[PDB]
Parts: sequence; C-alpha cells; structure tokens
Amino acid sequence: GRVRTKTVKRASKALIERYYPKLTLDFQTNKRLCDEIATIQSKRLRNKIAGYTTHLMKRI
Amino acid sequence: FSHPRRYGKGSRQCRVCSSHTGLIRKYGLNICRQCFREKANDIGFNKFR
Amino acid sequence: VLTDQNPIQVVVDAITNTGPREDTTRVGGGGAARRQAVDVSPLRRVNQAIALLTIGAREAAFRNIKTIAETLAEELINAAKGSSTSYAIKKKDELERVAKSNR
Amino acid sequence: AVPSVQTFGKKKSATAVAHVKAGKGLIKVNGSPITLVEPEILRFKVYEPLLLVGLDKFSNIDIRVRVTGGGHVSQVYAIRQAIAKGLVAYHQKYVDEQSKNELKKAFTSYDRTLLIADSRRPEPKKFGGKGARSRFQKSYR
Amino acid sequence: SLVVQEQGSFQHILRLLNTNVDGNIKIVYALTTIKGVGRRYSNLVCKKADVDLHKRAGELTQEELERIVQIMQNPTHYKIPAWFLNRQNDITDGKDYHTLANNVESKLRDDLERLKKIRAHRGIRHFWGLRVRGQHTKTTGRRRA
Amino acid sequence: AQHAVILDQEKYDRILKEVPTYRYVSVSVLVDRLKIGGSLARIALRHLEKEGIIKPISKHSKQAIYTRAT
Amino acid sequence: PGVSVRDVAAQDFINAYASFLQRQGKLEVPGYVDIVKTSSGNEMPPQDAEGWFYKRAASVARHIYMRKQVGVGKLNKLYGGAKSRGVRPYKHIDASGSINRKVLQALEKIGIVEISPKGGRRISENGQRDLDRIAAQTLEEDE
Amino acid sequence: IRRAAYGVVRYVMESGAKGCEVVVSGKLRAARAKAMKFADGFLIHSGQPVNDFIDT
Amino acid sequence: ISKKRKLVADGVFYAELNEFFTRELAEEGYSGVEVRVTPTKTEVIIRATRTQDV
Amino acid sequence: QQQQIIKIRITLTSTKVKQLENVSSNIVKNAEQHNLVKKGPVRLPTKVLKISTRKTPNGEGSKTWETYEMRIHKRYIDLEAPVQIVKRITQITIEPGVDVEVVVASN
Amino acid sequence: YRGVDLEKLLEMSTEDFVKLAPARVRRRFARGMTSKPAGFMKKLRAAKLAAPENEKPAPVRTHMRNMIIVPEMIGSVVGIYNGKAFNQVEIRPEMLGHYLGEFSITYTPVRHGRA
RNA sequence: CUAGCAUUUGCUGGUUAUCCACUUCUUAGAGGGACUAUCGGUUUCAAGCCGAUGGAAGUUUGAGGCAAUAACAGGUCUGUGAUGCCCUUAGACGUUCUGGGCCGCACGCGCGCUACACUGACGGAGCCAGCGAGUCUAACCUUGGCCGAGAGGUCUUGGUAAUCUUGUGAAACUCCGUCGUGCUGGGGAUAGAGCAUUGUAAUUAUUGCUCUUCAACGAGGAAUUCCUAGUAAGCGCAAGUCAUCAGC
Ligand SMILES: [Zn+2]
Repeated sequence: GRVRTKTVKRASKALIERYYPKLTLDFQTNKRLCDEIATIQSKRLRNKIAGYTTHLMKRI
Repeated sequence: FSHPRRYGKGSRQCRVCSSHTGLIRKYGLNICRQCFREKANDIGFNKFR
Repeated sequence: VLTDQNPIQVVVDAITNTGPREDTTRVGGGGAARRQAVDVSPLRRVNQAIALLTIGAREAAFRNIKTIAETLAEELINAAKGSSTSYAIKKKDELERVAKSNR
Repeated sequence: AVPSVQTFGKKKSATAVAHVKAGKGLIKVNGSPITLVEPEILRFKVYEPLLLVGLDKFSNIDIRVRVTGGGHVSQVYAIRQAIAKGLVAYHQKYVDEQSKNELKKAFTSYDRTLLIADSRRPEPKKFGGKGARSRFQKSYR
Repeated sequence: SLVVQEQGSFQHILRLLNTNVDGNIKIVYALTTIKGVGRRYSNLVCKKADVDLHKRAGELTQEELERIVQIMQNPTHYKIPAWFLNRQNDITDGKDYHTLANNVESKLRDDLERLKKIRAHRGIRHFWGLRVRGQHTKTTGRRRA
Repeated sequence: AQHAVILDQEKYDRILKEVPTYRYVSVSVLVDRLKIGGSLARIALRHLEKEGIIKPISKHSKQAIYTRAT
Repeated sequence: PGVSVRDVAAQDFINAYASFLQRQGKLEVPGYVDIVKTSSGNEMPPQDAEGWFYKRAASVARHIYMRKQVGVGKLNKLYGGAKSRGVRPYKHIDASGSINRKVLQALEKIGIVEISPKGGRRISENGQRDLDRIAAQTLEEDE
Repeated sequence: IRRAAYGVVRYVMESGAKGCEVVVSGKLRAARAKAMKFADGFLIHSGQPVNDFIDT
Repeated sequence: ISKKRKLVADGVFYAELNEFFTRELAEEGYSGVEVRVTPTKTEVIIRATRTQDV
Repeated sequence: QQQQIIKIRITLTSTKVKQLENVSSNIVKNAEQHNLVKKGPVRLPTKVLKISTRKTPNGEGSKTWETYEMRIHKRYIDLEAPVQIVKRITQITIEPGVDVEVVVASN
Repeated sequence: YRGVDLEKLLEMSTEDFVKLAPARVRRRFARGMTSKPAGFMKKLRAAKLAAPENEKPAPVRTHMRNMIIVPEMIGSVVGIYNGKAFNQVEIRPEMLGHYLGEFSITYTPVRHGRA
C-alpha cells in the first residue's frame, strides 16, 4: 500500500512547524519551496515530503 | 613427453590458478568462474541489476 | 443462418440462460467437509456461463468432424432456447439441483 | 512549403512513423493502400482512425506510414494510432481547436483509448524459471 | 466436378507386389502399404508413371498398375537418381537397388547375419537384443514389447 | 458413421434434391446427413456453387459456409 | 492510374503472374521438378506439381521489385520454414540453395531480373515494365 | 586477539571514522573454530551508500 | 584489437598488478594502485604507508 | 603545409561517464575558442558487456545466478583543423581512464 | 566387396580400394596416414612373409583400434588391445572397410540376477 | 539524379557524403515528470483503504540489485601457489604417453523434449522481433557469385563492429490449397543402406543430410508442481559451454 515512512512524516511535521506562514494547500509550489529551505539529496523523497506536507496543510 | 593440445579443455587454462574447469572465455578473459567473482570489481565488472 | 436473429442477441440469451443462480461451496469444521448451498454473484454467473459454453463446444468438437465454429454455434443456439441438449444447460441444472439438495 | 507533421505511434516494439500533408486523399501503409493489410481481422483496427470521426476530413490529406520493428499485431496497433494522432496533430496547427476537440471526443468516447503507448512492457525473466513469474518444477519426493 | 463412376470399374482391393492395397485411399498413400515404398517414393513413382496423384487407388487401370510396378522394380531405368534409392552401393555387388515388398525383411536379416558372422560389435549387440546406435540403456527401453 | 468413397448415381441425385432444402450448408452437414466423404463433400459444394443452387456467405480455406439459393 | 506491384494484393498477383509465365512457357524449368521438395526441412515435395516453380519465380519477381538487391541466401532464409526434428524441438532451417538459384537464372533469361553491383539481383527495367503491366492487368481483371 | 582487535578498532575510530568493524574467524588454540566481532560506532549495511562510503 | 576486448584487457592488467604488489609489497604496507594510460607512457602510482624503505 | 585544413575524427572510449563527458566538453569548448568547424559529440549506443555466473563455487544450494556488467561509453567528434591545432587539442585533454583515438579522414 | 572379387581385391592398391570404400574410410585416407600405421603395415608384411605354407602368421599386437582394415591385411592375425588384453583376430575378407576396434569388445556383458 | 506505371502536378522505387536542410522516429547526455495528484465515499473522520476523473503511468508506477542481529558441526580441502595436521614421495597416490572407462543394463526415482491430431498435419504463398556475439599475426562472424537433391563444397568481399555479417526477412501466426476420422496423411521411437562436415582419432552410430523401416501413445492411477498482467501458457532466437555436439 501507500503508507509513508517516518522520514516522510517526521520531516513534514518539521517543515510545518517552521513555515505554516509560507506554503499553501497545493503540491506544485510546495515541492519547489522544499528545494530552497530544506537541503534534500534525493529528488523522489523531496516529492514524497512535499506530498504529505500538503496532506497535513489540508487538515489544518 | 607431449601430445596434441590445440583445442579442448586441455589447451585452455585459467590465467590465475591453472584450473581447466569452469572457464570464462567471453571477451578473452580466460578466468575461472570462481576467480572471476573474486576479481570482478577489480577488472571493472560491477553488479547493478 | 440458423435462427434469422441478431447473433449477438443469441449469444446474450445463451449467457443469461446458462448462468447458475445457486451453487454449493465446501464448508468443513475440523476434519469433515459438507456442501453448503450459496447464491452466485452476477459476474460469476457470466464467467461460468462463458466457461460452460466454451468447454461444451470444445469437447463436442474434440475427435469429431464438426468444426469448433459449428459446435459453438449449436451450443449457443441450444443454450439460447434453454434446450436440455446443451452441455451448459445440463451443467447449470445439475449444479442448481445439487445446491437445492444441500440447502 | 506545404504543411507537415511527423507523428508516430507504438505498441510493444513497433514504431509506426506517419507523415501527413496537404494532399489529395491517400491513406498509405509502407507504400501500399489500407486494403493491403494481410491481417484479415485487423483490417478494421487500422480502419477505425478514419471511420469513426468523419469521411469529409479524409478528402484532402496525404497520410503514409513507415512501420518498423515489433510483430504482426503490434504493427496494426502502431499504425492505427499514428493515423489517429496524425490528423489530430494536423488539425492542431492548421484547423480550429473546437473542430480538433471533436476528433479527440469521438475517438476517446468509443472505448478506443488510443492514448499513446499502452505502457505494458515485458517483465524480465529472472533465473530459476522459464518465465518472469513462473518457476521450474520442484521435486520434493 | 461431380462425375459419377460405374460400380463395376472400381477395385476395392488391389494385390501389388504380394501385398494387399486398399483402393479407397489416394494412390500416393495406398502404395505406402507396400514395404519399401514411402510417401516420397510413391509420389515420385506416380509422377514417373504419368498417373494423376488425385485419383483413388481403386480407379487405376491395369496398364497404369503394371507401369507403377515396373518403375518400382527398376527405378534407375526411369531416371530416378541413385541417392533416392533405399539400398545404395550394395556390399555384395556394388550396385544400387531399391529393395521392396518381402525383399526388405530378407535384406535386413541378411545385413544382420553378415554382422553376426563377422563378429562386429554392432552384430553382437543385435544378437543380444540391445540398442546398437550408442543409446543409453540405463533408463531407456525398459519394456520389451 | 459410414462415409462415401465413390460418388455413386443414387448419392448424386440425393445431393441435388436435399442440399437446396438445407438452410445451412457446410462440409460437416453433408458428411453427417449424407454419409458422404469429407472431400467428396468439398467437391460437391464447389459443383453446387457453380450451378448457382447454393450461395456462399463466407469462404475461408478451412471453412466454407453456404446457404440455399432463396 | 499509376498502378504498381504494391497496389495489388500479394496473393492475387502471384496467382495471376504465375498463370502468365506457365501459359506462354518461355521460362526455363530446371529438370528436377518432380524429384525435389524445396527445403531440407520439408517433409514431402509440393502438391501443385504441374507448376510451383512458376509460383516461386512469381514470388521472387515480386520480392526483388520491392527490395533493393536480394541474393540466394536471403531467398533461402525467406522460404525455409521450421524443420520437425522428430522428437527434438524445432528450429529454422534455410531452404534449398540450388532451386532458388535456378529461379534467379530463369528470371534473368526472360529479363525480369538482372545482376546488380554491390552483390545480389536487382529488378530490371524490362522487369518493372512486365510487373507493372500485369499489375495494371490484374487490377482491371478483378472487379 | 582481543588486544589486537580492540587495538585496531580504536585506531580507526579515533581518526575521523564514523564507524568500524573487525571480524576474526578461524582456529585459535582450541580445535573448534569461532567468529568474534569487534564493532564500534555507526555503519549502514544495505543499499548504494555501501559502495559510496564503507571500505571493505 | 576491439574496444570490447581492449578495455577488458586493461581491467585484467590492473587486476594482475593489484594481486602482484599485494604479495610483493606485503611488509612495505601496500594500500592499492591506480594507472593512468597516456599516449607515450603508462603512469602507475603505488600508494603505500611505508614509503621510506619502499 | 601546416595551414592545410584536415578532416579528423577524434574517438573517445571509456567505462567512466563523468570523465568522458568532461573530456568531450573540453574538446568542444577548445574547438569553439579557436573557431574550428566542429560536428559535435555524437553519442554512440553504450555497449553493455554482460557476464552471468553461478554464485556458488560448488554444486550446492538454490540455483542462484549473478550478473556482472561492464559498460563501455563511446563518443566521436569530427573536426576540420590544421595539424598544429589538433596536436594541441589532444594533448590538453588526457584524463585517466579515457581512451583517445585520432583518425585522419582519407577518402 | 562391392562387385570386385577377392583375387582382384588382393592385387588392388590401397588408393583404389579407398575409392570403393564408404565416406568415412575415404575421408580418413584423404587426411593422410601418420608414421604409426606404416610401421604396423611393415610388421604385418614381415609376419605374413615369415609364415610357413598353410600356417597362420605370427600374431602382431596393436593398440590402434582406429586402424581401418585394408585388403593387404587379409589372412593376418592381429592382436587388438581392448583396454586390458590383446585379443587375436584373423582379418577375414568380410571385415574390409571396418575399424580394428569393432572386432575387440572393451566391456564384459552385463549379466543381472545370477551370482 | 534516374526507372516503370500514368498523363494531373503525379503515384512506386534505385543512387547511404552528387547534395542541402531538419533531429519527429533512433542514439544518450543533461534536466523535467508522480506525490495516491484532485474530487467523492468510509473508518479511533487517524494511519489508511475503496470509487471516479484527469494523466505516459495510480498493484511499493513494473522488475531487479544491495540486504540487520545472528545462527547451521548446510556445501565446498575436486576453483585456488587459501591452509593445519596426517598419508605418499622413484616399481610415486608427482608427472607424462598408449588404449579403455566415466555412456557400461532384469530394474526404482527426479528434471525435461516429442506426442496423442480437424483450434490439426501436410503443400504453396504472405512475412513481422528483440537481446546478442564476432579475426592480426589469427583462421573469428560471413554477404554476393558459381557447383550440389540435400547436407555441404568452392571463388572472392565487408567487418576489430550503431558502419559489414544483419532489416539476424526467427518461429508460432496470416491467407489459398490438399486430407477426412480411421492409430489415419496424427505420432516418429527402433532399425538398414548411402553421402558429407569437425577433428591426430568418430568403432560403443559426435553431428548433419537422402531413401527406406513406422513401435508405444486414443489425454494419463494414488499423488503432486508453478502461477494473479504484457503475467500464465504457446512460440521461436542469441549467449554460455563450443574443434565438433542442446531435448540444458
Ligand atoms: Zn582461476
């Protein structure tokens, strides 16, 4: 199934704490933000992070 | 003290260890399959998939 | 040629007629197994209908002069009419009768 | 120069490179008509591009297809969509969009699903069987 | 091309080279009941006899039948190549032959008896009822019949 | 079932009488109903087609389907 | 219109352009005819018998038209099917080398084909005429 | 062994090393053979990073 | 010689060298080797700890 | 004699993509700096040398296989240049593990 | 042997015999004979010449199971090595064109059951 | 530029740098793209899951590779100049040459190939892949021509390879013919004779080819294996081994 690991769910919570001002309820802009503010090595993980970040922003 | 050795397993031996069995000839290696897996990455054969 | 009807309709009628409504499942409770009567889902009816038709037609064509096209046509026409000559109808009625016996 | 589009299609390893032009109205295959498709049944699957849309749009367009790779039934399906993408890529540039959407509407609403490549590629055979999923027979006793 | 034939003309059973041949079968296949005649040989003989390959064996005239028998017996005379014959360069005479009918069972026996008399490995294996062509006998040929 | 090997006048006359009555005509139909050869049956169909007694619906190398000429 | 070999079906072309060559009877039949079976991996020889070599030349004509410059080896491979090895599994075996060579010589004597440079047999100018002529004839024949 | 192994492990771990391991296997005075391990610090085991970082 | 054969043979050249120095420069503390193929020359670099008495 | 413009094919072969791209880029950049006629780096299909062995040195265990790959990356650059400039370009770009062949085009 | 009567076979050259022989025999002679066959032929000739009238010649031992029987050998006694013994066989006319090895079995028949 | 069909410019092909212009198809180098996106259901309205629509793709996107702590008296001393101890060491258990053997057949078990036919066999015709590999001082992949029923032979040529072999015109399959339910034209075992090929050597048939011989087997008892999408199964091809030999 699609269940997200710790590193996804952890780093999503860690971003939202610092930048609930900034960020939206839209994936496309979030992923491009996550490049600047966070230093991610991978490209696939960045898209996972930003996807769950959007799921949490929808709940807020 | 010698006989035909032009073709066959008697002719071809391993560079390293002098075994006739289980040779790899492909690309002119002439390394026995066991010795190949030892010296695979050294040569430049790396696993990927 | 044999029915003067839209042969697509004949295929549909054959499938509707040959689909078993009740079936038996094997239920067992620690060693011993009985047959229990159960209802059959519409998707399963269609699947069994098609299977029975194509198996019947294939067995009828095996080591016979008649071609698979002819035996399939015969099987479909007989099934559309609800004829007890059809392999598919015989097997449907057998299954439903066995279901009724294990209710 | 005359208008030109260099569309293509594919199923599996087939790659049917079409060329559409401002033409008289020829719908060619390799260098032969649409009646030159020896798959007797799969005549009608390379027909569908020009059948289910409108005859009239096929009266002023030179379509001709150069099919390479693949196998007999993959050739059919590669050509098909290279035709059905050819007119749509033509109607993109040199025809109205409201017309060009009725091409895509009439195609996609038939349960055609031309799409592009039906993305199903072969799953590799891996050691220990003759197939990808299938394994050699185990003995036990 | 339905063309009705008189019931007297058709021969249900033909006797050729001491063997019974079924007239109901097409000539090319009918002739394969004769030991030494295979499908390719039969076809060639019919083509050299100028007999139609589509005819049934019971529709053969006696003249066509005699011509077939002559071509079968003396194939070299009708320009059949040596390489097509079943016994090339016979060990006794050096001549090419096409053994037929009963001769086959005899010539076979003769070839063996020769090998037995010579005491060649192949002859000895034939004497013991063992496979001669280097086959592995550990697993294969376990029921006689 | 017995199957014909030679044409035969009585069988020829039966082919001409019976085959136009049949709604569906194929190689098997002749074999079953007319105790005929499978390959006599193919010749018969080609003859009856030439005479215009039966109409071809579909001609495939392995299966020929005919109807009566209504 | 400007008819070609390609504009006609490949089956009906071979049936017609065979019936062209056997009727006039200018083609050089090899002499083997009744003997040979046309491949190593064939079981029996052809059923047509009175013909077949005409059908082969009718194929090789049509084939050499469309391709650039074919040879015997490519023709061997084309016609040669899968040999039953009895009990072993099947494999592709390339067809009879002589009989395809005799067809290439036979069509050269009529002048349907000629010897190309860079190897192989290209279609000739008289060839194109003859094939396009029967192509236009065969199109107008059937209706 | 233990002096030698702990000796080398500590020499690695001092000079910049994020982790280390030493396995010694075989006969050592007793007849039956045994495999002692002398791990220290942090090291990953799986994936492409093995090829990148860790030196076997 | 082909490129498929040549690069493989340079691989076996490295591999022969690595194994040669390993047992030859045992006491002298051999780390490894790298080779740089130029047009004229062929450079080699024996990396080692005990670089004094090598 | 030196000023005669010669058509030359530089062929680059390597197992290591990064080095081979660096060398290829440097040759193209140097050709631009000297205003030479260049046909750019044509990337040939990568040859994948594949060897499949049994993992086990003996008969035992499940029949598991290992597949080793060596990838050979090949590129060529066509240049029209005088002999003097060509010798300069080739000498500057010698990187370890990149093989460099120079072929003079004679028709 | 293939028409040619035995008197004529004994007079015939090895080369002419080879023309009449099967494909395998022909191919072997076409590839040439080494020095070892020639030495054996010399010994057979010497043994046949030294034999009394109406006695069989002294048996010549050989390991060459691959040697082909040639007309010249007729009437000679050859000890053919089987792997442990040299078996003695007189080259009869019917053995022409066969290998020496065919007349010397390498294995003992397999007898099951019986102790 | 040039050939044919046809007059309507055409339509269909040769001439791979006579040439120009593009990079859609092809190659591979950077980057992008997917995150269950967006919406509707259903639950600790959590993780999630299910439906629908877009999308190249929504079964961890499909497939692998790498793979913890540990263990086993698992296998390997017949891969190793990895190795302890023991045995042996000139009439050798070192090594090398000749020949044989590993294949030997009342039989029991395992993996397989070919079959039992009409959805098929046979004959003509149509005619489409992908992954591969390939010789400089070595005999490698082989085109084209010529000889041959075929296997092959033979004269030259391209290729150290996206170039030449090779569009590997593969097989099943596709069409039109031929058979007609019979161990039949299904099935091709066993066996005889001959002709090639590799090799110092083919006998205990290396292998291929031609004719002939034409067995069991009419869907497989108790049992039991593999398998959920380009998958199962059918189907052939290259590679490994390889002088030659594939049912692997
Ligand atoms: Zn080794």
